Formats: sequence, structure tokens, C-alpha cells
Amino acid sequence: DVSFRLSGADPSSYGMFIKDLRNALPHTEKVYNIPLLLPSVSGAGRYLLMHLFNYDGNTITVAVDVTNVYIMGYLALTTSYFFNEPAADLASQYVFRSARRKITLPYSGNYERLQIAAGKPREKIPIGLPALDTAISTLLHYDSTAAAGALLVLIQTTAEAARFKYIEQQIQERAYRDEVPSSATISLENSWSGLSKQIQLAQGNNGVFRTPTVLVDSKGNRVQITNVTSNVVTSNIQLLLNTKNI
Amino acid sequence: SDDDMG
Ligand SMILES: *[C@@H]1O[C@H](CO)[C@@H](O[C@@H]2O[C@H](CO)[C@@H](O)[C@H](O)[C@H]2NC(C)=O)[C@H](O)[C@H]1NC(C)=O
Ligand SMILES: Nc1nc2[nH]cnc2c(=O)[nH]1
Repeated sequence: DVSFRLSGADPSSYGMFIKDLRNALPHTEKVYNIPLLLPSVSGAGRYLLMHLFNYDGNTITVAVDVTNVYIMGYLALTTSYFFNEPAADLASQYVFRSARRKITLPYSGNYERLQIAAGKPREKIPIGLPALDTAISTLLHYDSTAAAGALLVLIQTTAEAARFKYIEQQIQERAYRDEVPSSATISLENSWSGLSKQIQLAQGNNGVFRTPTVLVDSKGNRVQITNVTSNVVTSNIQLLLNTKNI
Repeated sequence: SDDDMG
């Protein structure tokens, strides 16, 4: 398991949590020095449990698929909650079984569905450590509309930060003040599967992407990523989604 | 690799 406590949290303790999260994800292989997530894991071992504590010390446990870093559901006291999707239903077979009741959320866990349920795109939802505190608090008691927004914050401050060093740094900057994600942040989130694929295809193509990936940079300018010498690849991306799962 | 805000 991994844990993160918002009480006393700072850029350093948040960095440690993201480190812990990354290190909890198994890999047999590194590709261009980036850990390659596994094609599959059988049984309960597929799911990492993240214990998150709000400023007041109240807690939720979040179930994360270790092959793709996908949040499946969470436990809040004696109630489990799962996305309305086959992968999450499968997860419910293995995690939080001892909950007194299981609620299926009235949406799947993808960004498009969550944004619809929340009534807001990510571009308009501030993120940061304070936002994460709010999200944990929201998830403690069932409210499907509020939960969609909370989940958008949760996903970006945990899984997306784990995937990209840039996103981790962005959350660190938002340790005491929330701010909407940068256009670069949104770009990276949207491109993880694409980037993972191209980095893997580059292995037998002399480090050249079979198809270039279009990204937005920190200055807000639209770059094109064509090979593994790119800063995205050498410094930013921290985990690779296995091409078997693309 | 880049950084701040947005
Ligand atoms: C591999 O990627 C680098 C970019 O990371 C490419 O070099 C850049 O692209 C053009 C010049 O061709 C300029 O706009 C950039 O300033 C270049 N940057 C650097 C640091 O060289 C390079 O052309 C790519 N190589 C291949 C084989 O696709
Ligand atoms: N549950 C979940 N949904 C997502 N939608 C986009 N990224 C993610 C993620 O990491 N987890």
C-alpha cells in the first residue's frame, strides 16, 4: 500500500508519495530507461491500495490497477464505490469486499464521462493539494455529481502526477493554492497512451516515433515529438503503458 | 521537462 496525509503536507511529502506510488507499480523491463508497466496481473495483486487522509485525518482507500494506473474505485468507511465499467466491476471482485454496501457510480471513469457528470471540463476545475483535501472530503459521503469533480481532482493529483514528472511539479507548485491545470498538463494527460506506444515502437525504429505526437509546452506553444531524445521522453514521462494494453 | 503554472 501507499499513503499520503494532507495534514502537514508540503511539496516534499507530496513528492515522496508520488515516488512511493510509482515504486509500487511492478515492471520486468525498462524501455529507454522508463519502467514498462506489465501486460497483465492476475487476482488481487492487480490492485494497489492508496490511503489518502484529508487535513482532518479522515480517510479513503483508492484502488488503482497497477498495469495502467487506472483508478477503479474507493472505500469510504463502510461503503465501496466503483466506476460503471467492466474493469471496475472486475476490481470489485477483489478489493473492499468487506464493505457493508457497494455503490456503482453512475458513470465510467474516463475523463469525458466524468466531465459530463461534473458539468465542467478539467480546464475549469482547479487542482492542487487543497483541491485534493476537498476531494477526499467529498468522497467520504455519497454525492454522485460532487464526486465526479472530486474524482477529476483525485485522478490528476495522483495517477497523472505518477505518470509525468511535469504534472507532479505542477501539483507541488499548487501545494497551498489551487489553480486550473496548465494547457501542457491537459496535453500530457491526453497523450500518455500515445506516448507510451511510440516510445515502445521506437525500440526497433532507431529511437524514432512511427507517428509523431503533438503536444503543448510549458510556454503554451504547440511542439511535435518525433523521437526519444525529446525532453518528454528523457525527463518527463515516468511510466509506460504496455502496448499490449493499447 | 518544462514547468510552472497555467
Ligand atoms: C529528434 O527530436 C529533436 C527534438 O527533440 C529534433 O531536433 C529539433 O527539431 C528542429 C531541428 O530539426 C528544431 O525545431 C529543434 O530546436 C531541434 N532541437 C534540438 C535540441 O536539436 C530532431 O530533429 C529529431 N531527430 C529525428 C531523427 O527525428
Ligand atoms: N479512473 C481513472 N480515470 C482516468 N481517466 C483518465 N485517466 C484516468 C485514471 O488514471 N484513472
